[PDB]
Amino acid sequence: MVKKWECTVISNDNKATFIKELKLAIPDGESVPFRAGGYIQIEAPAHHVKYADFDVPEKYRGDWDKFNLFRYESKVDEPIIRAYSMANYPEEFGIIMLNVRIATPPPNNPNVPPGQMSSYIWSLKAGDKCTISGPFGEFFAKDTDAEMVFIGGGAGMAPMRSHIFDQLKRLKSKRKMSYWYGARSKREMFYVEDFDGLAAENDNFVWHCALSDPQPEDNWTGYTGFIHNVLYENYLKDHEAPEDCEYYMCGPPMMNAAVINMLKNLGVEEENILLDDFG
Ligand SMILES: Cc1cc2nc3c(=O)[nH]c(=O)nc-3n(C[C@H](O)[C@H](O)[C@H](O)COP(=O)(O)OP(=O)(O)OC[C@H]3O[C@@H](n4cnc5c(N)ncnc54)[C@H](O)[C@@H]3O)c2cc1C
Ligand SMILES: NC(=O)C1=CN([C@@H]2O[C@H](COP(=O)(O)OP(=O)(O)OC[C@H]3O[C@@H](n4cnc5c(N)ncnc54)[C@H](O)[C@@H]3O)[C@@H](O)[C@H]2O)C=CC1
Ligand SMILES: NC(=O)C1=CN([C@@H]2O[C@H](COP(=O)(O)OP(=O)(O)OC[C@H]3O[C@@H](n4cnc5c(N)ncnc54)[C@H](O)[C@@H]3O)[C@@H](O)[C@H]2O)C=CC1
Ligand code: NA
Ligand code: NA
Repeated sequence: MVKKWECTVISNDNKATFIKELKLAIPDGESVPFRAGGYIQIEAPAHHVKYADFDVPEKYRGDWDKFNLFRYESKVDEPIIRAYSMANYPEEFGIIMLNVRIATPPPNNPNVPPGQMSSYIWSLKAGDKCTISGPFGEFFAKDTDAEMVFIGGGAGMAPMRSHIFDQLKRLKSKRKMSYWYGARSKREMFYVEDFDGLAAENDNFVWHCALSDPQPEDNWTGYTGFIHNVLYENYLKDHEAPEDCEYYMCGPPMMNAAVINMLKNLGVEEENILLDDFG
């Protein structure tokens, strides 16, 4: 049942301004027996970390400097635990990959404490230990032949990647599949080579990214605006049977609400709407 692993951090690089990909090596090269969409728990001891010690690459530091985010510190005097979704799929053996947003204090409340566990995770470097437990889960794919529409935003990426690779690689699915991902700007995109490669290799999979706040330096000529509107205008509006698809979503609360509203207005039933709310 519930097992615990004292893992070793392989890498903990930024994938976006405010997202790190934590890669963990499982002891003895064993694999966590998880399902795509599932999660583990990370636990951490009492500790004290400083944002100034974070490894944030130059290309991502712009908004860190703009909003003086390196000011922050997190002192935690009790053990803590949190859930994080796997970004790897089950046959990426011997590892656990996470996509962790740094939960800074809100702008209108800049002096409340920073997020406890995400600050701790962003402190980790290669060779550090990280204890996880699980696996757990409920955000699982349905076992049908229905067309799948995956809708991700921001820091909701991880279960989308896990799901999509699980279908196309482990299950060798022939189901029609698409992924619609909303990012603020081009530097906030990630897993581009992974999804481009899957799309190129699988005639039943395509993906699209929309930028809601494209930046002058992005030279962006792709889709813009909120991902739900892009998905509607460029695919679902013309679809002959949107109610016949299964929708799997993980994104900001406002994205989830806009998506659900749009789908219900197309006649999609709740049975066909699955989402993972991180709380
Ligand atoms: C099943 C599941 C899967 C998940 N998967 C992911 C995932 O893939 N990636 C991911 O990034 N997260 C994921 N989460 C969320 C994750 O578990 C944490 O909730 C998240 O990392 C924030 O926790 P934290 O300890 O860093 O912040 P907390 O310490 O819980 O704080 C949250 C926020 O509250 C703010 N805050 C603190 N005090 C105050 C105050 N007085 N007034 C106002 N605001 C205040 C903090 O600054 C911070 O912004 C998942 C959650 C679940 C349940
Ligand atoms: N940890 C995170 O996920 C953070 C995300 N951001 C996001 O970056 C974008 C910044 O937009 P820009 O066009 O560059 O500038 P801007 O000044 O126009 O940003 C607009 C909003 O950024 C918000 N913001 C969110 N987190 C903030 C933080 N920690 N400190 C200060 N302001 C914060 C403020 O409410 C402001 O209203 C916003 O989308 C903001 O939400 C910014 C800071 C941290
Ligand atoms: N599954 C969950 O519960 C998740 C929750 N979040 C939370 O959502 C907030 C924003 O997270 P970020 O990763 O910085 O996202 P973000 O601010 O970078 O937004 C990501 C994408 O979401 C869509 N979106 C954002 N605001 C929207 C709105 N008002 N209407 C419609 N679509 C919108 C856009 O397509 C945007 O590109 C944070 O508080 C984060 O904790 C984020 C991701 C997943
Ligand atoms: Na990026
Ligand atoms: Na394709």
